[PDB]
Amino acid sequence: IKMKSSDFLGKVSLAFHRTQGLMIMKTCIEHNEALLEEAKMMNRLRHSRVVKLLGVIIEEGKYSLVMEYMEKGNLMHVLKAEMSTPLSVKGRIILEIIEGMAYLHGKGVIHKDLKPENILVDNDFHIKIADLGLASFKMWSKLNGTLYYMAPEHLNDVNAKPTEKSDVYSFAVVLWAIFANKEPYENAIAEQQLIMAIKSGNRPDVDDITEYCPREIISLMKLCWEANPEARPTFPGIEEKFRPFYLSQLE
Amino acid sequence: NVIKMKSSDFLELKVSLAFHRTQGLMIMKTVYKGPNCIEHNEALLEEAKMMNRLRHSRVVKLLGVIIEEGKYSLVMEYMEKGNLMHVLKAEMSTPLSVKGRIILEIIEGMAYLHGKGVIHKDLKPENILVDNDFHIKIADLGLASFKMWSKLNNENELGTLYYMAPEHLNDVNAKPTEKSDVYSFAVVLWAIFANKEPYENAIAEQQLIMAIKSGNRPDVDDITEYCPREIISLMKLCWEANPEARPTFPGIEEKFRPFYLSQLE
Ligand SMILES: C[C@H](NC(=O)C1(F)CCN(C(=O)c2cc(-c3cnn(C)c3)ccc2F)CC1)c1c(F)cccc1Cl
Ligand SMILES: C[C@H](NC(=O)C1(F)CCN(C(=O)c2cc(-c3cnn(C)c3)ccc2F)CC1)c1c(F)cccc1Cl
Repeated sequence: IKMKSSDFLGKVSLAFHRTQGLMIMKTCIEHNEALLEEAKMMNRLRHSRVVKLLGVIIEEGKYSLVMEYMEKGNLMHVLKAEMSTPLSVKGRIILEIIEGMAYLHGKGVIHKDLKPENILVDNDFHIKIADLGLASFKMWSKLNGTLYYMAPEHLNDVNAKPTEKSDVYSFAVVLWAIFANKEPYENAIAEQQLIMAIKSGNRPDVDDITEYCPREIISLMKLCWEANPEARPTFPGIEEKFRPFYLSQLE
Repeated sequence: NVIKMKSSDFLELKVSLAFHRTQGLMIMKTVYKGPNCIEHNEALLEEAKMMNRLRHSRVVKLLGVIIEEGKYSLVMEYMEKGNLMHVLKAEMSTPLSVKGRIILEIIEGMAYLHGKGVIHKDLKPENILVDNDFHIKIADLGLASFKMWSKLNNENELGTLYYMAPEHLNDVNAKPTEKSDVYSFAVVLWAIFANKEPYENAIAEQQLIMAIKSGNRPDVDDITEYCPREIISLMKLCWEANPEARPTFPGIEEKFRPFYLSQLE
C-alpha cells in the first residue's frame, strides 16, 4: 500500500491516518524500484504473531515505513513495569513467540536479531515479532546490550551465514529475560571479555532468576543455548513439547 | 518425521481405535485388505511423508503408516471428543466463548493449509476434530488430498453436499479453489450456531442442489441461540455466490481475531 504524507496529520513518530487511525511511522530516484519490491517482501509475511507493514511512503526526500501501533511497547518495557506480569501471561508470551518464529522459519525467513526490543506487545498482552533494525532488508537498512541474544557462532565472525539455529539461541536468552525481568550479564567487566566468555560456554546466570520458573522452561533454555547449533531444537520441535506443557500447567 | 509402524506394535468405530505398545492410544484407518501390490509401496510412503509436512497445532497429525503385505493402514492421533457436529449436538452445552475460539482455530488451521498451497476440498464438521479441552484440529478423513492412498482405497476386501460451494454442485469436472473452502467455512459457522445440519426441510437432492445453485442458503432465522450480528455478516459474505467476492482466510482472521478478543473471550 503506497501511502502519502498528506494522509497523516531516521525518527519514529506516532501518526494519525485520515481513514485508518493510529499507526507508528519510521521515516535517490534509482533505489525507489528496489525499495518498493523490498517492502512487498515485508508485506507477504502475514500472521497474528508477526507485525504488519501497513504501508510505505516513497516521496521526494522522504522514505518512510508505517506499521501497526502496539500499545504496550517492547517486551523488556512490559517486563520492567511495576505491575508484574503473571506466570500464565509469561507462558502465553512464550507460546506466541514460538508460533511467530515457526511461521517465519516456515516461510524460509531467518530473523537474525531476535531480542526483547523486537517482541512488541499489545494492550491485551499479546505479542508480535518485528524486525525493527531492518536485519532482513538490505536497501532500507542501507538508507538508514545489542549482543546478549546473539548465538556464539556470530560473535567475532561476521561472515558466517545465519541459520534457524541462530534464532533458537536468541529465543533461549529471551526465555531467561522473561523470567529474570532484566537483561543478562550485569556483572560482566568488558564487552570483548564477555564475547570470549560467551564463545567459550558462558551463559546467563540461571540462579539470578528469583521468581518461580518451572523446571521445563529451565531445561528448554539450556537446550536452546547449546554451543553446537545442531544440538539446538527447531521451532516446530519446541512447539510440540511446549504447547501441551503450557495447556496443562500454565493456562 | 513419519514412522513406518508395524501391525505387531498394536495390541471397529475400517476405522479402529488402536493402542501402540510404547506410544498409547491412536486411531487407525486400514485402507486396503487384499492381494499384494509391492510396486506402489514407494509412492504410498513418500505421499505419506509429504502430507506429514503439514504440521500445525490446528491440523491433525499422521503419526504413522503400515505398509505390509496385503495390509495398508494410516495411523493418526486420537481426538477425545470426536467431530464438531457430535460436540455441538451433545447435551452439555457449549458457551459462546468456546464457540468463538473454535471459529478462530478453524480460521488458523485453514490459513495454515492455504499458506502451504493446500486446498482442503471437503471442509465440513466431520473433518473438524475436537480434544478434551475443546481445542480443534482440521483433518482430511476421506483422503481428498492423498491421490495414491485414495486410489488404493478404490482398487480390495474393504460425501455430504451441504458444505460444498454451488459452483461444484452438478459440475463433475469441478475445479476447487481456496474460495471453495471459504464457502464451506460459511456453512460451518451456521452449523456452529444452529447446533445442527442445515436444510432440514429439503425433500430431494436435486431440489436442494438446484435451490442452492439459485442462491438458497442455510436458514439464518433458524438460529435460535444468540449469534452476534458480525458472525451473521461473516457467514453471508463467506457464502456469496461469486467466489471472487468471498474473502480469504487471512482476510477473515484479521477481522475475526480482534472481534473475538474484545467481545467473545
Ligand atoms: C513481517 C515482519 N516485518 C516487520 O517487522 C516490519 F515490516 C519491518 C519494517 N518496519 C519498520 O522498519 C518500522 C520500524 C519502526 C520502529 C519503531 N521503533 N523503532 C526503533 C523502529 C516503526 C515503523 C516501521 F514501519 C515495520 C515492521 C518481519 C520481516 F519482514 C522480516 C523478518 C522478521 C519480521 Cl518479524
Ligand atoms: C495434515 C492433514 N492430514 C490428515 O488429515 C490425515 F493425515 C489424513 C490421512 N488420515 C486418515 O486417512 C485417517 C482417517 C481416519 C478416520 C477416522 N474416522 N474416519 C471416518 C476416518 C482414521 C485414521 C487415519 F489415519 C490421517 C489424517 C491434512 C492433509 F494431509 C491434507 C489436507 C488437509 C489436512 Cl487437515
